Amino acid sequence: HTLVWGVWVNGVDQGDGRNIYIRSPPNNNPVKNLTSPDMTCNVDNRVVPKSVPVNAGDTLTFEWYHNTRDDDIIASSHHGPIAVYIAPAASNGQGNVWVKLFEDAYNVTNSTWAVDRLITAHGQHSVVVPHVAPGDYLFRAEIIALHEADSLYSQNPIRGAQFYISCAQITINSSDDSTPLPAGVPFPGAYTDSTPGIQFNIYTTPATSYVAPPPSVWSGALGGSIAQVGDASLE
Ligand SMILES: *[C@@H]1O[C@H](CO)[C@@H](O)[C@H](O)[C@H]1NC(C)=O
Ligand SMILES: [Cl-]
Ligand SMILES: [Cl-]
Ligand SMILES: [Cl-]
Ligand SMILES: [Cl-]
Ligand SMILES: [Cl-]
Ligand SMILES: [Cl-]
Ligand SMILES: [Cl-]
Ligand SMILES: [Cl-]
Ligand SMILES: [Cl-]
Ligand SMILES: [Cl-]
Ligand SMILES: [Cl-]
Ligand SMILES: [Cu+2]
Ligand code: NA
Repeated sequence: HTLVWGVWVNGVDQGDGRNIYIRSPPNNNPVKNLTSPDMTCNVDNRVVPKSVPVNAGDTLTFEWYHNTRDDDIIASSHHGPIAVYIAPAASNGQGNVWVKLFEDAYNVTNSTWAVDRLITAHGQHSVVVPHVAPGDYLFRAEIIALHEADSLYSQNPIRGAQFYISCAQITINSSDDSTPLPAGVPFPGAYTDSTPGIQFNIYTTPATSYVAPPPSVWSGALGGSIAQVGDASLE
């Protein structure tokens, strides 16, 4: 149960974005229905009044929280992967438009899931803004919690993978457009009951065997990481 508070750009806090530049839902409940329009940008998908200006090569950091800013972020138990996608704003997230910029699932050396690393990072994870066409974009951050993913929602609606989905409105100003955005996957649609990583038993299957849901990260992606970039208690 987690939500995005706002973003940082190059280590600078852009301020509380909730219902301002983040298309925030009313609470931290998960989305579970893989075929629902809620998979696109969560349950209150509408244009919000502001959009954060960035340039290609900038570091864009999502900052998540549970109940209040810089709290425990999400239950540590609730192990799973994190991804970030981009699409053009003109789509409103419809169609084959979502391109993957980042993926983290399980790290074998530290024996840590992305969710646990996120807690350590005080809710912060980042992508480097790619060299796409200048214009308006949606960046869709997605956390999948797997604690009930030994079942499928479609078969048992009281269980299933849990999706915490947040869309930020981002305006890319300076960019040479040298890696124009390729075709994307649809949400809903990309994830189905047979997709690797959707149904998994984290209690009995080794984490080293986990495979995150495709698609793979776009070759045009410029980087990203789960790591604290700024201190919320100060800025
Ligand atoms: C899941 O979403 C689909 C598409 O909107 C909808 O038809 C179906 O009723 C939903 N399932 C449940 C259990 O609400
Ligand atoms: Cl959770
Ligand atoms: Cl603020
Ligand atoms: Cl749902
Ligand atoms: Cl709208
Ligand atoms: Cl708060
Ligand atoms: Cl960190
Ligand atoms: Cl149950
Ligand atoms: Cl550039
Ligand atoms: Cl394009
Ligand atoms: Cl679908
Ligand atoms: Cl990472
Ligand atoms: Cu939860
Ligand atoms: Na449940």
